Amino acid sequence: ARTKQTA
Amino acid sequence: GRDLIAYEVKANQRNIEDICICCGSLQVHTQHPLFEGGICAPCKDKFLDALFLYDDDGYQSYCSICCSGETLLICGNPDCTRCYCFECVDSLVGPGTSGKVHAMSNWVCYLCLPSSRSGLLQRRRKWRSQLKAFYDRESENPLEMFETVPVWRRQPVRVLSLFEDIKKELTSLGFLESGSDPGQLKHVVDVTDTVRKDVEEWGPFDLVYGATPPLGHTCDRPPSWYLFQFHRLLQYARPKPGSPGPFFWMFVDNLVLNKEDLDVASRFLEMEPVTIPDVHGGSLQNAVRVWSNIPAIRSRHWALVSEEELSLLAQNKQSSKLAAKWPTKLVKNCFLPLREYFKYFST
Ligand SMILES: [Zn+2]
Ligand SMILES: [Zn+2]
Ligand SMILES: [Zn+2]
Repeated sequence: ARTKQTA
Repeated sequence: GRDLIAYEVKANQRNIEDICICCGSLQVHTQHPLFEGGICAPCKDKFLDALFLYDDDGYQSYCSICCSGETLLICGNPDCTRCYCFECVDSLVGPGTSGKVHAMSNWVCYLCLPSSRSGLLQRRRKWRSQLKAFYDRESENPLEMFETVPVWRRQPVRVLSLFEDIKKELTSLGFLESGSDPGQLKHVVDVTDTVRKDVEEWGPFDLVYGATPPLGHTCDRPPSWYLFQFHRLLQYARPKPGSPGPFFWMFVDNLVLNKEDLDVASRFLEMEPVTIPDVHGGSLQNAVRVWSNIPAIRSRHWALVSEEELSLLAQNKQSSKLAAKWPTKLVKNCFLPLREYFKYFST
């Protein structure tokens, strides 16, 4: 898949 | 407790609905919206705490199921914005899935595929409704909460914007087609002679935007005016009582209204403003006050700003030959939550 992480 | 949840269900023969599929607890509150299973108090309060929280990237911010802040597997569909938490998948779908998934190239979340069940993850029968339904029942000062919309029933957005041309933005947001003719956006600068009948004929609306003119005052009309006309016009724009309801409106201020003339606005619009600042690494370039019914806009507030700051911030701007460049960037993302209600146009 495609990853991502936000603050 | 996530590692234990799968046992409990196939061993102690419980019913998912009895274990907080979020943190695998046993002290449930009220069942989980999206997938089959329950929710613990501490866990729910968070589910709420971040319902339509999006990010510059354009995708939802937290795990669709657990609200984890960790890394998340994103959907492969363009209609979807949901993201799924590494552990969540693995702990409920089966072991070694987040692997398989981070592997896959064209992935479709659980709230996106044909088969209803995968592992222990069970997408509720017609959730979308149950979700909002949850919102209401479970929050402590519920607000305007409109049921969401399945990807197939998402007609295009019909917009009306007063004083300010949004087009450019909603365009870049993926809300408007490329065909600039039936373009469901009507812009009107002068409405001082407009009557309810006009607005009605103007084609029915989905979103009414509008905002005060900027600091580089080009048009001479007491700020408070706009607040007022906007108000009026809107009621006209609204829909015939009892109709479904996908209806949103927003009013923006570039710090052009004063304390008095503002405490007013908030009375007419029925909601305390939501000032959004533009950061520059310690400094403070611009700001914007906002009013709207658009999903969670009362979370993107920066109480990190003080009145006494703006008052001055509005001094170094009237002290130059600046351009009436309207501070779009500020709200551009506020519209994001809508992606879940209306049609999106891939670029
Ligand atoms: Zn829990
Ligand atoms: Zn999806
Ligand atoms: Zn998760």
